[PDB]
Amino acid sequence: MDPGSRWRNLPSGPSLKHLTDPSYGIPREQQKAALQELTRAHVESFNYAVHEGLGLAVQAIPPFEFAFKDERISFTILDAVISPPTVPKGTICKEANVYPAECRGRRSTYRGKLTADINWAVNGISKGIIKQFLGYVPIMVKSKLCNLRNLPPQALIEHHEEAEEMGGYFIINGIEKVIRMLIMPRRNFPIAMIRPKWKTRGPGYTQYGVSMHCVREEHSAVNMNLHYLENGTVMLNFIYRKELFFLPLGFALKALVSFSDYQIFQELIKGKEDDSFLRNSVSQMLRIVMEEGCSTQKQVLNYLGECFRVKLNVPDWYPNEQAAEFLFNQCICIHLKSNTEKFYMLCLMTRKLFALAKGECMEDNPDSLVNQEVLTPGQLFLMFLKEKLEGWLVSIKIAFDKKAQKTSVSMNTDNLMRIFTMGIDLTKPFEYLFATGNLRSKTGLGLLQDSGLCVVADKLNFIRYLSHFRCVHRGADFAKMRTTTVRRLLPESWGFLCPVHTPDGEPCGLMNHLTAVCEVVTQFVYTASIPALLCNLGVTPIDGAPHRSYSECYPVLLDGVMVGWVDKDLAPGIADSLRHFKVLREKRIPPWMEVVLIPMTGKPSLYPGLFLFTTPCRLVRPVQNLALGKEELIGTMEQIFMNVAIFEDEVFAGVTTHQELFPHSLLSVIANFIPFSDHNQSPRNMYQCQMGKQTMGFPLLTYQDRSDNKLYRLQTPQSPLVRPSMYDYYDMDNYPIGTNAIVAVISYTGYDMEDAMIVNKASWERGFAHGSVYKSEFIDLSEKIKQGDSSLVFGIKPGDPRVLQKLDDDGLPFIGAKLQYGDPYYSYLNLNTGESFVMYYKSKENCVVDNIKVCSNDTGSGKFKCVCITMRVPRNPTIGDKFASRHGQKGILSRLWPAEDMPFTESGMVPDILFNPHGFPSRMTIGMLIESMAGKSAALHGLCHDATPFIFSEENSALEYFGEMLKAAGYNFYGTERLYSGISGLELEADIFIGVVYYQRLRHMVSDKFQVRTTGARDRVTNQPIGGRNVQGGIRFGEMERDALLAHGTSFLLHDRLFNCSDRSVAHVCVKCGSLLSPLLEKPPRNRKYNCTLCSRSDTIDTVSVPYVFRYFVAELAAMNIKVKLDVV
Amino acid sequence: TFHFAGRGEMNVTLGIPRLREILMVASANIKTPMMSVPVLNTKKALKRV
Amino acid sequence: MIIPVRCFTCGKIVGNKWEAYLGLLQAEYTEGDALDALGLKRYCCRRMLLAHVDLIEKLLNYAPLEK
DNA sequence: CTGAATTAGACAATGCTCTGTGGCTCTAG
DNA sequence: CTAGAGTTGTCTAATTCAG
RNA sequence: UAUGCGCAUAACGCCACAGAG
Ligand SMILES: [Zn+2]
Ligand SMILES: [Zn+2]
Repeated sequence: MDPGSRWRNLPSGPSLKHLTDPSYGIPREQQKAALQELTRAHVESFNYAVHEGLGLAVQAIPPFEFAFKDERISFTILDAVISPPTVPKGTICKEANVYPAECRGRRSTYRGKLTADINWAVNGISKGIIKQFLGYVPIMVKSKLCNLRNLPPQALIEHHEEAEEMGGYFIINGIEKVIRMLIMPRRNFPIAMIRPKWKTRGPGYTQYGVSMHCVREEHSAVNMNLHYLENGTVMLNFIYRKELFFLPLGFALKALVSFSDYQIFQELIKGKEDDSFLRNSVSQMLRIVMEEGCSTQKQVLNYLGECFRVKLNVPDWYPNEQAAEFLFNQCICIHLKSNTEKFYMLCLMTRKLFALAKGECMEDNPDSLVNQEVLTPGQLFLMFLKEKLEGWLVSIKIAFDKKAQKTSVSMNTDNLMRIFTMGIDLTKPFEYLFATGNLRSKTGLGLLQDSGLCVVADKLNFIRYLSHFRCVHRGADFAKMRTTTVRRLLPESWGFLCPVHTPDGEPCGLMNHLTAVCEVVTQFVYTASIPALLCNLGVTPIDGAPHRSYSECYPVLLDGVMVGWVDKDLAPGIADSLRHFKVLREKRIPPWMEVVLIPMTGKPSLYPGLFLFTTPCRLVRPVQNLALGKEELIGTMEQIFMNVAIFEDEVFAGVTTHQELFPHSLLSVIANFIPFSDHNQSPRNMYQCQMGKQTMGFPLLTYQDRSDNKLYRLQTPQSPLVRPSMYDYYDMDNYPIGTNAIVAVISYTGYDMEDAMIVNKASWERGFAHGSVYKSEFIDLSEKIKQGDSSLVFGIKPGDPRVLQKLDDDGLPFIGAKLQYGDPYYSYLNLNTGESFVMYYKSKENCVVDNIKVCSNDTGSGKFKCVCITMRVPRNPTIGDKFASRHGQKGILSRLWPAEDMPFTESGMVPDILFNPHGFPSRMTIGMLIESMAGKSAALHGLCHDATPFIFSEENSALEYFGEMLKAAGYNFYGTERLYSGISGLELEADIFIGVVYYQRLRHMVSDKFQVRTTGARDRVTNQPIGGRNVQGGIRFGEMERDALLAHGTSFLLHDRLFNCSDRSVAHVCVKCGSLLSPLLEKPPRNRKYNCTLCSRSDTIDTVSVPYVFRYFVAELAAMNIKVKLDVV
Repeated sequence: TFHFAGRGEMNVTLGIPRLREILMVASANIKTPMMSVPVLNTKKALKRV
Repeated sequence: MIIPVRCFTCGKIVGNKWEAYLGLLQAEYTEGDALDALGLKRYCCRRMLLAHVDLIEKLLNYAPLEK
């Protein structure tokens, strides 16, 4: 193919020789690079954000100045470093470094140490530099700051980590939490869109407007909108601290440059010279500023600083000119750093707005992936870190404000900088984001989302665990909205997002996953040479004359910087030269550059221009450039103007420019694990991607080192005999999730209709699909048992008859031990008192203790009070457990059928799973039939067959191939055998299709789902039963059940279910005045009579029978002075 | 379902939106108003329609 | 994890054939011929040993005592 | 010198049941 | 040391136009 | 109200994620 290509080691077929290799189980000298690239976006974004983006971010924070009694005091941050996780100081250890296994088993946070070199100055002269500790920031595992960096797999085995361990996660309180990739708008690109809700925003606003998402070096993000008004005037929306401000365009364009008004005029009419409506409109916009006495740039800056100083909150000694410069730096086109470049980009956004509003270009779809990119974890980390550094400086100013209000004895600051200790500590506000996902900002960080930013990366199996690092989420705001247009599969996500791998239900179409070849640009390069390179080509500079009409030219954009203009007879030549330079790596053009040339059709197509993108966070995928014969990374917008080919046969000269690496590159990592997926119906492939991730498999290799809440383990998993080649590329036999089963497709028992399935009893009694679940309960005597005195330690009072031969002498169960219900679970004694308490085991499932680990605090000074018991619950397959094939065929076990009653073949073989053939016609999973024929051939010949999709055509069919294999093995061509009846003895007249299908055991068991409530706890407000099966509560008889039982005509059955079995209370009313609130019992002298408080007569009080919620109702209406009068007759 | 059904025919509102228009809203302005009158078999009527 | 004692489908003892299978495959037999030389005739028996992934050698690299 | 229709804003609704875990519920002044 | 990117679809308050 | 033996202990919401049909 191509050397140095990342996809050249993809195997031609699945082998099975690694399972029996003599070097199996010996850890390799180097980690498998196929697996390390699945989390490479996470790691490389965090590596940028912590080393280089942190230096750029602290250079971006302006020097913070404020007012003392007499003199201005300036604070600037010269440097900020994040240190790798070490032990606290004053800790006696042999190893200073902390590793993630400790923070994962002790349930701590794997924290770095942020410290900054803050400089301070009084009266403009720098008096001294302060190195100062700010807080502890979390560390992504296997970053440049993790202590597992650069270690071989033997050294990762030594430190209790996985061999072949990738890390894109944070340990936050012992929990692996991943920042999933959110979909953002395309950065630094004018997205012209139509939104009718913008018409409800001003007096004459139209539905047309150009959005813009400006990010500055991945540490700032500012959304801004131009709007179109019906008189041709443009308003400029900009948001500052989550609130919107509307400025006419002439003020911004006149404040950014010192140009004349005629020169600003010529930049806005530049394409459309003769459209006299635009000419009158932009002369009117320039006239608006002239009418308000702003004839120079300085007067516009003065006016804009006057009008925005209250909301903006500079010190009161800045001029108004500087206060407007502050808003143009914090709010307007922040990716640019020069004001003339802001002028030219803002003129381009206005010209695109004029072309949209005059019906001449088309709406950029915000839902198409062309106009979108990804939010990486390093970007969110670095934005939140820059905001917390700025807030830390403001907290120091508030500290001087408090010491000017309270301790104003006029002590000079002569290294009086232990007031930095009185500043805020940003450990807890930084960990709140990574611990909850909720974003508490004052800026909002340019996001449109406040929550769900961090998600638990749980490790149910490895197929689920890979899906957190490939997931691209659309937004949490979209699941609530009931529209079906953001949930569409659009064709512009060919090869970038997977078509099958998406959930079902509420997140269907929103929670998308990357394809296996797709990858996020995370490298950052210097693009200082690229505009001079473009001007060496035909791109005229933006000041110089373009030597042709601008109506016969293209606007050039290099990363949101408008470079210039190209003669349209030269622009395909420049685009091909840039693709040539990119794929041959010639003139320091990055290999991840998107060279988009949107052509001038003369029709209402997309807005034309030569757009060049080199920024990070874009999705990019490898194809092969057929003209050069080398592999090219093409982007999402770049793809829609290319004709890639899928197969060798589809390549035509002069038509197809590119070609995919392999035809199944449109699918996920996970969706490439479905055998023969082009023979299944597509919802049945979408169901398998979901239930392949719910499988009780083999999660991990470090069971004693892992302290997490539940952990589902399959006992003897098997490699699939029929699997795609991606199963062996990603080495998925390290963590296999299923067993091969001899599946016979027969209607034999009466228990397999309607999705149910039959398992051989004798296979289940041998080791078929047996399992375990490891529950880890972290017991802390400080946190839960808060009685006081802080001196609780695990232990027993010696001679206690509650713990004899049932807990050990440390008050903590034995490690071989079993735990039934009500057994002593742990014992703890109070040391300042002497009294020992015992805690009992309240779960209803018999477990076996696995290990007990005992934890200190971070110093090694903690006392014997934190412990983490891990228990094994058996969970072998029972009636009611759910299995699945690899094709979307889920099914509850209905019956464990004996082996003597099972239909035996002529080979002497029973099946171990019976499948009902009526799961095929409506679902059309033909790939399950091919998998059974292929698995039977693979077992018989001793092979391993390739089940990669799109390798079988109609000429060379799959059924012809595997039938010739079965014919060569002396079996039937069509997969059927002569079975006999195990109940009758007679040979069945039909010819029964049997094979080998690889089944999966899902984690949904009936032992976690049944519940029964006779009587029990009641809600303390309404006296109705409570909800939940862990609290042993009741189930609802809701409104639609009430309706359907009214339709039966059974009224005493509703009276039963909804009055006698929820809340039958007996209230006392005064029959005269009709009031529950009025009766009252006499204070005793017995007698026990009631008095109506209203009419003062004891005769009229009698009982009625009301719900208790009716009494709560009449009391809460009495709280609003509403009288409820009863007619009690 | 969005049946286009050519230009010469008509389309109405289908399904649950039309069922909601009939029942829950009782609107004076439905999305697809329509009348439907048969014509007479008179030759003078067919030359007039 | 570890080689099953019996085949799942029929009760044939297959647990005593794992080291023989590895010694046959290191002696340059085909996997079909190595399953024939062990007397695994039904393909139920034959997938038990053909598809066995032996996670206990990977799971004993984390052996605790290292002494 | 005042009833008139109109239009923008406010507001209320948007399937059902069930199972889990994890963080926080008064931290900032 | 105590403290606070929806979508219909009806109802009402503002908002202009000759008698 | 539940558990344990009249006695002792435990007596919950709100968000956000994930899932089942
Ligand atoms: Zn009374
Ligand atoms: Zn067997």
